[PDB]
Amino acid sequence: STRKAVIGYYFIPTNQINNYTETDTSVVPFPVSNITPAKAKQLTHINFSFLDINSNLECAWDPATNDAKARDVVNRLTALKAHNPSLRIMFSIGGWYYSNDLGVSHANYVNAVKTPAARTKFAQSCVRIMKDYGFDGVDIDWEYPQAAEVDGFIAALQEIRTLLNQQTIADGRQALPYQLTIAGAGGAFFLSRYYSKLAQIVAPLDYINLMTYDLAGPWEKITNHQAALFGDAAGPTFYNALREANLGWSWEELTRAFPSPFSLTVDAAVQQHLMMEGVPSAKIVMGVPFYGRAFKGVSGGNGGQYSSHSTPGEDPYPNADYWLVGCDECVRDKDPRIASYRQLEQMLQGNYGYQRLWNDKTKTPYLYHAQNGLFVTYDDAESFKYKAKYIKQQQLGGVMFWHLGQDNRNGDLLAALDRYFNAADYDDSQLDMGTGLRYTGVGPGNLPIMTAPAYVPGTTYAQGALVSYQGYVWQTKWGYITSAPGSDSAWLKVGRLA
Ligand SMILES: C#CCO[C@@H]1[C@@H](C)[C@H](OC(=O)NCCNC(=N)NC(=O)NC)[C@@H](C)C(=O)O[C@H](CC)[C@@](C)(O)[C@@H]2OC(C)(C)O[C@H]([C@@H]2C)[C@H](C)C[C@@]1(C)O
Ligand SMILES: [Cl-]
Repeated sequence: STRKAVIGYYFIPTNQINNYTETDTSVVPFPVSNITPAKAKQLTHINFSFLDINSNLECAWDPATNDAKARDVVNRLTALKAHNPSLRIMFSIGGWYYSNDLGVSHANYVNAVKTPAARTKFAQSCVRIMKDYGFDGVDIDWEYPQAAEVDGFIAALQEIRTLLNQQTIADGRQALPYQLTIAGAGGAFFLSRYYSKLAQIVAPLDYINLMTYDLAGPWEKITNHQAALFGDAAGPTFYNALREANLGWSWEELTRAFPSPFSLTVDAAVQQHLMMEGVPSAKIVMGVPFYGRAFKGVSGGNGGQYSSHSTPGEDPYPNADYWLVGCDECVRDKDPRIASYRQLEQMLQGNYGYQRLWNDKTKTPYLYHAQNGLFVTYDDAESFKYKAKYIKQQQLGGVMFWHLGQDNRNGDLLAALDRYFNAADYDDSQLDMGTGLRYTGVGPGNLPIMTAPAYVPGTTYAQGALVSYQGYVWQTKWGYITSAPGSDSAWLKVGRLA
């Protein structure tokens, strides 16, 4: 029954706020008025982005922001709620630019969560901003707290939660209670910063919106799909950093949960969350990108997949060679490395030399430009069928995407997601999910259902024997074992009784 969340980022830069207008797309390419009533019904959340944490360690707009124009923009978004009583306008604190390890505001994030009093002041500023501008909830997109910061971050979220709950009571908003989300890591290297404390991070949240995209990029040496649903054995694999997380698990426990190397996929990130105890599937939201990543200097043979390449990683783009043929938005933005889905349709449709190819293991499309040696990894309405099917099958909370301004003009990507979850006449019972590589890790949070003969005292069990005892199915790690399962280190808990 429960409606899947559909969570769309709305991003607008400070200069566009300060010059806001709905009638000149050279000033504001994606005004609020582009979010029509029909789009509004298809969304459950819009994440307005981005606010920041200032040096006073409070949530704040960019100080260069014209406040009356900011209100007017936010008012336009909340007016959308008139077409859809389920819809929320969240706001988002952070983003890569403000909050990455080398970001301009980074130290503010670290300091805002550092002490009890700092957290109280920060938490209060969050709810005060929410109430003053008319937002429906708080999203945190710190990319990413690390190590020593994680306990502070967790405490900050717990405190925001309580303050949100007070506010919900004060405004009688039990029908649409104020909510708390974060944008979570969607790959294991960044996820490993807070993985051991994942249950604590998720507990105060309504959702954790996994950034299961940007899993490939110019910083990797080999081209790859940025959001492969499942793995391709011909593609690159990666060290599983999670096996070095401070978990206190045994060798066998670590090995069964964290195969290494592994395929960096959407399914991997999702399963890595489900493996942890106290992380419920309904709180897990799959991120998807409404943009492609482009690579140049690729050699042929497999459509530009898994190729070396010559794409600069530096920021800003180091020159004016805008080599993404047909991408007009790339010229406007002076960077050929990322193109909106909206632009990609146009590139494919014009005579620009791209073929649209399909990897049936990853269930994702890609563009290949054979003449110039270009490769583009992106998602479309077809890749979203498989992802939506996976969302229903794994009982996830829904879908998130970055970002709304990158859909095509008729918003076909958002309409597709809405249809795959909610349309009466859409049927995916026969959609084939393929033979791509699944992440097979098992941990305490996702033990499969199993049967086996009851454990018998006095019996000598060989290596690999399976018994049932006190709620679970257990496996001997070596032989010959006669101890009761769970009473020493010889037995591995591998499954649970119906
Ligand atoms: C959370 C995020 C991603 O931030 C984007 C920026 C940071 C954008 O990052 C992405 O779009 N990344 C895709 C993955 N998404 C995320 N990391 N996070 C995310 O989805 N959060 C929900 C990168 C590719 C970018 O365009 O950076 C340019 C220079 C390369 C940068 C940093 O100058 C910049 O340039 C513009 C295009 C003018 O945007 C601004 C920012 C100054 C804004 C502030 C950043 C933004 C929104 O474009
Ligand atoms: Cl609700």
